[PDB]
Amino acid sequence: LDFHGQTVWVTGAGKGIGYATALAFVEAGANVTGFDLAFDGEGYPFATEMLDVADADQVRDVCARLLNDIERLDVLVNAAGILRMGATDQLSAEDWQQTFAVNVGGAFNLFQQTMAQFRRQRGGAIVTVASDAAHTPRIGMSAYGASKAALKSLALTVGLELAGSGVRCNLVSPGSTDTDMQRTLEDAEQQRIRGFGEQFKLGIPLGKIARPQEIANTILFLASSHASHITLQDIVVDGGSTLGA
Ligand SMILES: NC(=O)c1ccc[n+]([C@@H]2O[C@H](COP(=O)([O-])OP(=O)(O)OC[C@H]3O[C@@H](n4cnc5c(N)ncnc54)[C@H](O)[C@@H]3O)[C@@H](O)[C@H]2O)c1
Repeated sequence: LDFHGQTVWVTGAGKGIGYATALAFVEAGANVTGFDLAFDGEGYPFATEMLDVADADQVRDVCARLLNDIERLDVLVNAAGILRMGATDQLSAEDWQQTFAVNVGGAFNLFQQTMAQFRRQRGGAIVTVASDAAHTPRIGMSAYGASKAALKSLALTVGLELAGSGVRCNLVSPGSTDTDMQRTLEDAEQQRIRGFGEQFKLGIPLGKIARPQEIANTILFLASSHASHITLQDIVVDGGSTLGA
């Protein structure tokens, strides 16, 4: 998959799946800009922009400055997200509000500031990282899953709005992936693969959890010309755990 001479923006690029994705686009030849609240690495193989995607004002300013200098935004990837766990009636009011401000509002803010660019240029691809928790209820993750189901719906309607401009808009829904967000919760991995029948959580038929590169490669496929007739789709990347749900 050859992205030479394409401008690619990736949110959540300071680490994890967002980092892996931005690096994969660099490895594919793209001119990559990463966006994140914090870049704690000593060096990044791409341009980096400090941005709190939940802050509508900050997103308008950064997008306006950058969009001045580029003719074309070839790929937007929304991968910024936070995970706040809890029984629904124990989750704090801050955890609720921040979950939705970031996981839905972030993409909303980026969409509000980039859709005109996508309409003007007449093409491009958007890939949004949802989650398997948007596909199946998960004990402890009611808010997280709800925010990711709202993100998915928003991205699909934005895809429908932009389809007349030739823009393709798709999603990837990872299952458990080896990143910082997952390590916070070391037999945990084998037990995830096995499942928790007591929590109605299916094991992983493929017998392993995901690598961030395995999510990245799916994003690149959907962003690429190989997927030139794919839009409004959501690929679950989870070793079969949701059984196709
Ligand atoms: N790891 C998994 O198992 C898993 C499963 C399903 C979905 N996801 C999703 O994948 C995406 C990336 O997750 P990860 O596992 O790499 O998490 P991570 O914590 O390793 O990295 C996520 C990045 O997003 C950034 N971010 C958070 N809030 C932000 C904000 N307001 N503005 C800008 N950047 C912000 C963080 O600073 C961080 O750099 C998220 O949407 C997450 O929900 C991960």
